[PDB]
Amino acid sequence: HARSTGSYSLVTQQPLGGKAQFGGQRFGEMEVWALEAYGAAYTLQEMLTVKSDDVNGRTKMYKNIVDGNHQMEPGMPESFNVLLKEIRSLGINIELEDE
Amino acid sequence: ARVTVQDAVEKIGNRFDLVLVAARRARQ
Amino acid sequence: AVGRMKFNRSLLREEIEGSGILSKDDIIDVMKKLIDIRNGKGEVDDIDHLGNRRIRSVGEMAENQFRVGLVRVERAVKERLSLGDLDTLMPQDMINAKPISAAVKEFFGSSQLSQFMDQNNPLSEITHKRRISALGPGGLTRERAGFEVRDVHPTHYGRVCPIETPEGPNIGLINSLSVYAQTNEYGFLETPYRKVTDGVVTDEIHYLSAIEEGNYVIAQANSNLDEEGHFVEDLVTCRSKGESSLFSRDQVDYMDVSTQQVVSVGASLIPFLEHDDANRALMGANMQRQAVPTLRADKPLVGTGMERAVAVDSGVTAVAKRGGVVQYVDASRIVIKVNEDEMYPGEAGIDIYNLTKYTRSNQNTCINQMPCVSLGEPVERGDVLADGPSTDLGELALGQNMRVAFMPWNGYNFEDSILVSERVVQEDRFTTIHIQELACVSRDTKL
Amino acid sequence: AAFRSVFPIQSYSGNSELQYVSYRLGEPVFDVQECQIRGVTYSAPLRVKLRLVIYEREAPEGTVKDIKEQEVYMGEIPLMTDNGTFVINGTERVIVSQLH
Amino acid sequence: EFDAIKIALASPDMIRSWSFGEVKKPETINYRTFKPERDGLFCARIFGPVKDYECLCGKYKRLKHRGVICEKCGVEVTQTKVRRERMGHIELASPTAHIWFLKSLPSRIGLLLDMPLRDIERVLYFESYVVIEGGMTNLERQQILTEEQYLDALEEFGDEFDAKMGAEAIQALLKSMDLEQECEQLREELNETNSETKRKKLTKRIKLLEAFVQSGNKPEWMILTVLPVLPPDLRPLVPLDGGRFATSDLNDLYRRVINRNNRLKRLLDLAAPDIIVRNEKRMLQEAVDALLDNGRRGRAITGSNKRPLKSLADMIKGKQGRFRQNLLGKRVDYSGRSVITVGPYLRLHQCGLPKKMALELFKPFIYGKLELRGLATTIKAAKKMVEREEAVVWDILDEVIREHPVLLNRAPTLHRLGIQAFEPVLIEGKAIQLHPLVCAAYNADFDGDQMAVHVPLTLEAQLEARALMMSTNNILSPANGEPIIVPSQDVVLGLYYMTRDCVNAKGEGMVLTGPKEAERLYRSGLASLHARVKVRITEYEKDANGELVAKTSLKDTTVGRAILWMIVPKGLPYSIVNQALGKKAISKMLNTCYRILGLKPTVIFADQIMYTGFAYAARSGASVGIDDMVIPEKKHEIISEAEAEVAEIQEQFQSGLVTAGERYNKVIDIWAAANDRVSKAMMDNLQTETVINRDGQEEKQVSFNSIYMMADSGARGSAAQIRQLAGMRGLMAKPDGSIIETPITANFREGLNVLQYFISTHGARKGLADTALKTANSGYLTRRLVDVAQDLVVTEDDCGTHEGIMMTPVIEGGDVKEPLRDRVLGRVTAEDVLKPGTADILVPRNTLLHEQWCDLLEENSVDAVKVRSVVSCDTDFGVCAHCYGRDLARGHIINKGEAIGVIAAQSIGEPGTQLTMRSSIQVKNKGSIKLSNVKSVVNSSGKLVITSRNTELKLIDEFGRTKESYKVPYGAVLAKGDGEQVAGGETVANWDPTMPVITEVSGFVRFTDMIDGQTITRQTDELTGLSSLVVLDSAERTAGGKDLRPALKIVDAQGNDVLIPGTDMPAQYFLPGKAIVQLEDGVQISSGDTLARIPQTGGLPRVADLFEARRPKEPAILAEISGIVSFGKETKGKRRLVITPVDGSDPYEEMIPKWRQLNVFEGERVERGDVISDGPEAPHDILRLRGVHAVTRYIVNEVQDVYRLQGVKINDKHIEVIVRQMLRKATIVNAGSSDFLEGEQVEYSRVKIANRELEANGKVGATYSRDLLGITKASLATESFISAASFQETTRVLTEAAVAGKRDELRGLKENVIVGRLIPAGTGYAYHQDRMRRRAA
DNA sequence: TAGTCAC
RNA sequence: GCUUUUUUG
DNA sequence: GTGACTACAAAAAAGC
Ligand SMILES: [Mg+2]
Ligand SMILES: [Zn+2]
Ligand SMILES: [Zn+2]
Repeated sequence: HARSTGSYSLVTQQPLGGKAQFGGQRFGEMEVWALEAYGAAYTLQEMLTVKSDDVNGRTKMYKNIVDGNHQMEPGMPESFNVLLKEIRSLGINIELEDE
Repeated sequence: ARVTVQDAVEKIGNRFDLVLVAARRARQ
Repeated sequence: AVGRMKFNRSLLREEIEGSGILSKDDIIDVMKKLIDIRNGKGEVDDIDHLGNRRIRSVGEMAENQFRVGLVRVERAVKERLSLGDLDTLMPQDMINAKPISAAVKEFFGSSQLSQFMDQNNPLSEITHKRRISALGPGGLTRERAGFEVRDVHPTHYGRVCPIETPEGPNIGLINSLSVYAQTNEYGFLETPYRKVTDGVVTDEIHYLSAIEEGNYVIAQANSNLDEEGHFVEDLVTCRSKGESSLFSRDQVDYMDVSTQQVVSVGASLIPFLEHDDANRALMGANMQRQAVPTLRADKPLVGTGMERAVAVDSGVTAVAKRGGVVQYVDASRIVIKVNEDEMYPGEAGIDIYNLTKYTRSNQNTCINQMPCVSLGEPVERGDVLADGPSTDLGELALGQNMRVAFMPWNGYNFEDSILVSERVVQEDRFTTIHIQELACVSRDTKL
Repeated sequence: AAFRSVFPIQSYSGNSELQYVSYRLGEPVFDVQECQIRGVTYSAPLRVKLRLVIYEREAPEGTVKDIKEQEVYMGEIPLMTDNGTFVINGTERVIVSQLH
Repeated sequence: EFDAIKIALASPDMIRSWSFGEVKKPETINYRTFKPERDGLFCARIFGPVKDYECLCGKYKRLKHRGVICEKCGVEVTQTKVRRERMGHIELASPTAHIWFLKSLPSRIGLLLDMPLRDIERVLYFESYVVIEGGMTNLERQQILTEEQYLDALEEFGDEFDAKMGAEAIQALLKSMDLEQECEQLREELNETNSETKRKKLTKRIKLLEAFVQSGNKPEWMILTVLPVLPPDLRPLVPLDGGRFATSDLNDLYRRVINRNNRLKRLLDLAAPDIIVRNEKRMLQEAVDALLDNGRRGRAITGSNKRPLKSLADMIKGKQGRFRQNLLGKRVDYSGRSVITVGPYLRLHQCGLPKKMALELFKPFIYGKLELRGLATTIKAAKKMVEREEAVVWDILDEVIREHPVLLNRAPTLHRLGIQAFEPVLIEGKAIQLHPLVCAAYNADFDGDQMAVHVPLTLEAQLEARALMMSTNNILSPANGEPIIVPSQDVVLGLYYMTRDCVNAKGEGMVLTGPKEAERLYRSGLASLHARVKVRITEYEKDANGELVAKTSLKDTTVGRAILWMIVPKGLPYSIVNQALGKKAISKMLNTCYRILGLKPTVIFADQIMYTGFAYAARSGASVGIDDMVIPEKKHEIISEAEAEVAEIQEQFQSGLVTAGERYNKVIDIWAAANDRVSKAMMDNLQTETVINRDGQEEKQVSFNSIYMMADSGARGSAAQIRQLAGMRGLMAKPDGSIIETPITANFREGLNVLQYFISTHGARKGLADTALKTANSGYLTRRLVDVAQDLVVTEDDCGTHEGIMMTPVIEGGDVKEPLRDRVLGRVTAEDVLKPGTADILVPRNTLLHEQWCDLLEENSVDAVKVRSVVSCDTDFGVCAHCYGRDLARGHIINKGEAIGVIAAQSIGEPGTQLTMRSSIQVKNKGSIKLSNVKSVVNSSGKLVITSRNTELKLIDEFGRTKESYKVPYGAVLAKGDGEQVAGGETVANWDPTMPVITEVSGFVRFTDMIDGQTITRQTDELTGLSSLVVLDSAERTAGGKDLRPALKIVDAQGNDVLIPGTDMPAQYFLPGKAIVQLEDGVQISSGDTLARIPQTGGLPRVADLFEARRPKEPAILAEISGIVSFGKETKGKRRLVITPVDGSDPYEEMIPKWRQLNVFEGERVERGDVISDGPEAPHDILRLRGVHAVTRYIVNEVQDVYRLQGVKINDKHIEVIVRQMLRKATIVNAGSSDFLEGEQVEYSRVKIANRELEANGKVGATYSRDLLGITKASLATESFISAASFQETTRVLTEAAVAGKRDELRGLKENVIVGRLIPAGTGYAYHQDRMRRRAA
């Protein structure tokens, strides 16, 4: 079973499941631990950001790779911002104290 | 081609500074 | 009443019958027995012993569901009759059948115990029909399942298979029953044995349940009798209460019928089981189950003799229901000129057999029957004349026969890998066929 | 026996009593082959006979009439194939005996 | 873009600053169209444009008015992603209380007022009235009130009477009251207080308020009065068919609360009477409660078909909460899954790939490759041509594969060797082809297990993969010390067959000019593979610094050994391969090369080993046949006698002479003996089977049985399997654990009785069930291990600390089972090494003990040293390199940044799979006896008898090396002396397994101070035949008699209570319970003569309970104080036990059980940290009384002993680092900064004191005490609030983080994972340091 | 179901 | 699609 | 001592 790029679920902006209906391989957390254990950090960052949940970068990298570029977007993940908003929604003052 | 970085380890050894500098060199 | 008899037996009562409800004296005796046990009088029970375990086949399950539906409709109809029409009403309209029908239908078609049949192999389907589960609605959960119920009680000998058992989270819960084991009308497990009077084996068979195994002594089938039960030595092995020892000839009085009643039907096909470890036997039985049929099955060079019985007993193969001689053969249907004595007067027809062809299984494997007889040759009542998938001449046959050499070779067989020549693939001795099913619907939306 | 467990049915005060009489099984509507062909349960109908007895109101146990509704359509029951299995819609399934 | 996060409450003005307008109506749509109202809830004027670069009316079209507002619709003409974040606010007519502080169990409002919340709810919903100093003389500010009393007070005072209602009144109260005088008054009260139940409440309150005043938040802000509104993109509202919408629960609650606000606005627009003001205000209160948190207080959904709805918690709390699953565990693209097979022809830094997987993975790279070449024109054209499998696709893909490593991992990635990288080598098939050697790392048998392939994308990821996850770099064990490229399953047998010696064969006795032509003789088939030839070879030595001097000589060896010498690299001696090479040796072989030649020579050596091993295993040929294994004839005959002897024992049981239990022991023992005899016989037969004559007479030699090679080389099997195949299969135990009395007399080759087979089944079923059930509990264990040790990133090189005590090899009674040399290997010294040569320093301090100094110790007899330990490293949220040690991944010291906690957790947890779930001392070596804790006196026999219960004896080598160590139980006579040179096999101490008590002064025994019969019972037992002395206890003897603690009065010839002269006490010895004395009266007893004779788990559970530090059933109580112990009294329960310290806290006692044995008596001069009772001990007391280093050697001893029992070794660094994090809290002894006693971060207290000492010199600061905490509790009480909010009770952590103004520094790891920012552990750690150094510096 | 703090 | 249940390794 | 609140895969199938 192999997968590169295609459809994604409606409920979450993630690839499908199983061999059928154009699924993708599952990434657990034991191997997240193991990747933490190495000096491996960039691979983990890229995989959590652009490979699975990103929508803007997902197309952006695809347009980035076709024209011979493999440069990421050196910025905070977008889901963090909206997450931040939610905490700012209740009554809470949250901010990036040191830039 | 190249697979072992033992030379860099034994001369300027740090598994992070060398990979980062190679990254910023190859980004061009 | 079976529960009532068990209760009375446990309290050393004298009766067999009883009511469907309790009574003060019974609970009184329950306290008396419990207190005596606390004082040290008597001994505690054991749930793992078979005497406390019973099998509910399809019969009582369907009876239970049907009775539940019955009472469910009966309360309503009785109330309506009490408060409704008196003389100008018919039973048919007031009565109802849809709730009972729905309940029994859902029980049959969706349940934690209504298993899905496996069709990949005649052995697989036979051992799935023989399966016994401690799971489902009436059993117990994996979280609350104790470790001991996973284990093997010393009274399993001859009833439930100590080998055939799936591997995974549920091990020791889905063991199937042995070949000779047959159910008892009370629901216990019963197996055959042979009585012995003094030193001569009674040819008559004698069925024995679990509980009566306690107070008797039973020898082993490997024991050699001279001509009419005269043992090789008057000091022979035996077993009384889950233990083995050498006993005098007059000490024993029962013979186990044969050697196979220890193993399951699924695991009785492994040749030379007498030499490998139990774990390998487990794995071998499982891969026996998970076999897939080939396009042209081949007879096993080394076998166990149960192939004929397992092929004929399972209905996948076509068997001559009535004796006679063959009149016409075809690749699709079989015409048998029945014998004049075989037929009965009035009905003077002749046997017809409409064989099946390639059809989807429950595992996408293929089922067909190539007729394995010719014209103008005798057939017998209850004899095989057509061979189905993965069988030949009425004998089971799952894989093929390869020429094998035990030899390390350049590491291509490093740990457990296999080497295959181009020859085996070139003559197509393993190439299988699979059948896939695609269905398309047609709904109507607003557009 | 299952009928016998609910054999006597009596009103509250209407003096009307419904009792089981007889049962018989109809023939399967479709043979197994078409059952897997079309996707229906290889079932058989249930026919039962019921007797209703009514006494005179405010009178001793003397019935007035017997209303006999025989051969009552009592739902559908799957029939086990000779091979020893069932079919629910079009797929062959077996019930593994439970141990408890 | 940042490196720290602060969380706190918000002020209404800056909340409005967050907003961008005010929302009036819940009109999110208008009918007959699908355009949200410009004044409704989905206000585009305040949320942003509806379509990209277009106002609501669209009068500005995307080129001429970008980014500017529109005249018709007051929205800036810009993109729509701003709508994804733009948000507004709603102004509340009346302020309301944030209900979380209401609904938290330690409610912040109630804790701040110390007054219950049940009336707070009532006043909040206008059911009780709150006073605001309604009268200057009657009541206070914080009393509840009733309207009837409100009327009463109105008539009473009226003029000074004022008492508002609800949340607005509460906020007015909070704003009116301060917290300063609160803090000083609480400090004064707690300073002089006695109550303990309220002590904790008051300490928590004072801590909260003193943090709050420093935090800067305002309590009034906590009672919110302006509510923010979320951007609409988060709440899903698709226009369904027929003008419907998805009905987001967020929109339900928005519409509800905004309708309540509108109703209250209309109510206040006509100066409505207060009768209806209360109704609307209360209803709006429940509206805001439901929006903020429904289902917690009122459960008033009222917007669904009687089902709960997502108000706020469902987006934070609950599995639907996206935090800990939508950044922990998920699918991914650019990955595949497939089965694996054996590629025994590949270099070690390669992996194969089926073509289909290759093209499917790389088709994005393929499109770029084609269009760059210009062969393709459009994306569709590229897709269709690559789909059609052109000719150019293959070679261009082969070009792009050459530098693009892929990652491989088995499904249960147990440790860091789970995931690796390779360069792909495209091949044909449908299965992954792996190198054989690396297959040992994955523990991936070829039974059909599946592996997953990933692929990195960016240049950084590819370079990092090449630098780190090549199979070449990851060679040594991260666990302990050894290459994971140990030669694999098959190659070892090939090597063994390579290097043997037959006594005679073709081509023997000649000479060969070198290894070059040696194989020429074999390849032609003119000489045997193994012979007795003499060959001359030239090698090199690394003795020259950087130079390999070549030397040559003629050495006698075999042909095969020359073949191996052909491929052995340059600088290795020949003697290393002169022997019949085995599995363990060749592994060691690699290590030697890795410690001489480097890495690349070692890896090419490994590849050559693989190739030659496979080639000469296949060329050799060694099957297994029925006649290959041979059963000894004697075996059956032998066991026959055993059988006979069993019958004999039966007759002893048949005669009734013996019982079954002793008969059971007899039969099992004799069966074991017969098994040993037959096993020895069959080993003897197999080992020396080969007897081949050489030049006439026959002569034996090592056997050439295929099984014997296959086992003795150690590739597979062991002694047990070979014993099973031929000889006695042994005797199995019945499932309850006890061993059944009948062994299975037959073996596998011979027949089996079915009962024997049936019996042996459940033995296998037991183990298989264990293996099946183990895969869940063990794995979960590792989880608890990672969360406590999640961060632990080394940050600075050296803090200069020089602590630690005596890292020494533990001696286990008999032979010491580990040396010093491995134990300190890879550890950096703390103190300077002083050679035992009177200050002739061998190793300078602050130097790494790798091998050279390790090689300098054996000849110097150094046996005790200390190194730096992470427990003794006093940095701030980190570890020092020169305090950590040498990382085992690479031979050099640990670099800066590499994470330690995760590595440690994985290494500790990996062997869980093999971790199963369920009178005298005789010396054996030569040396001089040495005794520690020397407290012995000369007995009446002239020898020595001890009187200290904790006496311990050791045997020392004549070179100063410790060789033995043994506990000396109390009252054991010594048959030797200290320093006397005694060889092995000579007992020196004797005692009994009941315990003796012995006098210290000579003289008579005038038995006074006891009551005859009452205290001592003259039990004239028939067996002893004399009226002995039995000192029964209070319950055993008469209570009235036993009210003086009788002590026998040993007297001299003068009949006087002789005293220890002037020093301690008279000869009165407090006889304990059941002090059996065989003397009657007045018999001379010398010093050191007997007085009385008192008649006195599973691996996984052990590890798990030890790491929880859960107390045992019987804590062996310890004398936490010095002095001389005394005896207390008897209470209703366990006997009291008072102590008499020679100084300090004299009145010390404890609650001591009497049923269990107490080997403590009055004449016990107790000391600092000596155990009282015997048995298990909790870590708590050991930590709190005998220092941290006591536990450090304790837990490591226990766990390493367990693993050694299971035959698994892990370097001691990994096990103890979690201890440095396990021991992360402390309590405060003396005040000055904290309040009095709160348990907080020990490192925090130390850093606070250390800086304070130089600033406020002389202040005591805070003397403290470093306590422990279970790893679970350690996880719960983490400093980082994000880690707590990840997985448990998210509600509270936000509350007390916001009110306390928590400022997380992201010092951890999981917190960096949660927010999505880069991890600062590996290359990220360099990245952040580089980011910090360049930017903002 | 197994774990937690409060009345 | 989602939730859940079951079979198999 | 007791009670409110809280926490490794493929395939078959039901219920929206
Ligand atoms: Mg495999
Ligand atoms: Zn506009
Ligand atoms: Zn340090």
